[PDB]
Amino acid sequence: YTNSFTRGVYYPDKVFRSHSTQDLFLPFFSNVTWFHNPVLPFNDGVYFASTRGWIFGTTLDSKTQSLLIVNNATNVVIKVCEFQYSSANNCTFEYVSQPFLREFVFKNIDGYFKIYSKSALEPLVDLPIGINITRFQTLYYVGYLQPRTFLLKYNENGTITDAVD
Amino acid sequence: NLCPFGEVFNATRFASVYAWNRKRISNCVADYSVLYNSASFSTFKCYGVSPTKLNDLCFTNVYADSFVIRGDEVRQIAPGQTGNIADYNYKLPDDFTGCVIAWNSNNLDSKVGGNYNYLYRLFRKSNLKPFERDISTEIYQAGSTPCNGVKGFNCYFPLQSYGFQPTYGVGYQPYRVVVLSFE
Amino acid sequence: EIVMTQSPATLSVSPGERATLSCRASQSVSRNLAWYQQRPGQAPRLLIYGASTRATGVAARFTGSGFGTEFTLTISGLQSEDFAVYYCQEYNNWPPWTFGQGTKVEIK
Amino acid sequence: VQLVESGGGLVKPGGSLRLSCAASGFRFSDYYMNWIRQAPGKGLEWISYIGSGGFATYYGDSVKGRFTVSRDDAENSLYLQMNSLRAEDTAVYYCARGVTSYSDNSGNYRTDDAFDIWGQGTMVTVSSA
Ligand SMILES: *[C@@H]1O[C@H](CO)[C@@H](O[C@@H]2O[C@H](CO)[C@@H](O[C@@H]3O[C@H](CO)[C@@H](O)[C@H](O)[C@@H]3O)[C@H](O)[C@H]2NC(C)=O)[C@H](O)[C@H]1NC(C)=O
Repeated sequence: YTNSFTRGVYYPDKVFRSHSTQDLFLPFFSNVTWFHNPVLPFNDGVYFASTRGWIFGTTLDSKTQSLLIVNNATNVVIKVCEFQYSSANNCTFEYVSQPFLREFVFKNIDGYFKIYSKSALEPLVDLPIGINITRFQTLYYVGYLQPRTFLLKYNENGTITDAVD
Repeated sequence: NLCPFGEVFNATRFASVYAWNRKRISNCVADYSVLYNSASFSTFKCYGVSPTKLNDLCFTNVYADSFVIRGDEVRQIAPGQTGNIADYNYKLPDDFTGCVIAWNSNNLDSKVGGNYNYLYRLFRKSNLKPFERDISTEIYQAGSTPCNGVKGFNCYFPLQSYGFQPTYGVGYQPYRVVVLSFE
Repeated sequence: EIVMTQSPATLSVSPGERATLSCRASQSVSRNLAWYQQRPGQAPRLLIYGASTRATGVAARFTGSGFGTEFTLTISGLQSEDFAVYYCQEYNNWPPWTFGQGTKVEIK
Repeated sequence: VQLVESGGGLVKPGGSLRLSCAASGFRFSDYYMNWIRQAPGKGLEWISYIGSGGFATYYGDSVKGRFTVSRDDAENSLYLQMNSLRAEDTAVYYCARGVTSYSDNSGNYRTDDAFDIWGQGTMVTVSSA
């Protein structure tokens, strides 16, 4: 399906308190894809929302490394192995912490994989994954990020309140 | 979180050279000042990374290759060298980085009557590629005549034993080794 | 001579429950421990070696953890086959290796 | 991946017996091997150990001088020799095998010594009847 929105604003990849930013953002009234589990492309970033995990990668095979996020009832596990899962070889980075309307933004820039969750999506965590990411699958609404200039109104305690395309 | 150097330099028993162990180290805050400034290590010498500036650089992965070799024989754990260890058991590249400590251990390893548990290869066909252990112990035929896989004449078991005793000299005592590798 | 003691006497749990087992060492072995399951009338079988790695033919419902002196094994979702006796043995040296005294899991 | 044992039987006190187990399905000359034992209705006890090609023999506390272990790699066979037997060592001897090396997913070339695939039993009863 298709839908429109007004949201998708996160803190502009920088942790300053206070503005205009030329970053990867989600257009306000844009086409978002209402779904009811295909392998969607990643492009440069995705907006995810739903009312329990993700698998990222390029080929999603043992030829290349792939990102894997799973949420238990008590714990979240992030691993990047050469998943087939049927076989796990290599297994470089592993992250373990508390589990994650629930809306997420994923971007993979400069070898870092950044996550924002909840508008004003607070930064959840960024990960030094250091792999290429092109296509993805959900283990919901899916949008795609666009490199456009934004204006962000901070509200005397950070907390980006309003935004302007 | 300081990654476990104490689980590699203080392990209760080390692994013989022909099957040298290995451990990968990542996601830690490792200090090499504690390693460098200890009077126990009777050898510390390394390459492209001077020991003074070890902790001020960070790599992606750090490896640790540990074994036990003869005291005299430790001169071959270095690039460009050739002999028994460097040619059949543990061979280093030419552009090596990271470095190698080796402290005497005769109080720990050798026991009266002998300690046969440390073995080293002695016969092979072709020189080892760097960082390539082999465990297969198929009998080495010393010549053209085959022997149908029996230990005998012109056929030998390729693993022979050090057999340390505390009454040996420094030229034969056991010198535990560790060989850090950097990204 | 590293004396190993398990000392839950007789575990008594109904099927479908998540039970834990204890194996306490007198000294530090710190990565060298194994867990065996010995169904009555059968030969034993290796489950965990290295205190955390599973064997080849083992389901994911067996997990073990520990380091230094305290080691534990957790069994979640018991079936009928999984009522046996369980041992732990330490091998952080050459000479004699000691087997744990073994504990039994019954049906409640 | 198949350990089959034989030679178990009945012996009188003060006699001798020679157990053996033959293995197939792997390179036998690259693995540690060693003998476990179990008294009737008690916990397992460890008894012997052999290395990678002889010249590594070790032994238990209670069988220090009575048991000789040796292996013939070429025949894919293994032997345990028992001398000057007594009566309280009745048990069901197994012949285990140790995972010599376990190359984990990344590096970790760790050398373990746990008893992976075992054999069956060979009842050995010692009594004067
Ligand atoms: C585990 O998967 C990763 C892929 O993410 C592999 O790491 C990569 O290994 C290659 C081969 O050594 C390296 O990339 C390049 O090495 C050449 C050396 O000729 C160098 O000139 C290039 O500048 C580049 O570094 C690098 O170590 C690494 N690259 C990455 C991070 O993608 C690794 O090989 C896999 N492990 C296994 C099981 O083989």
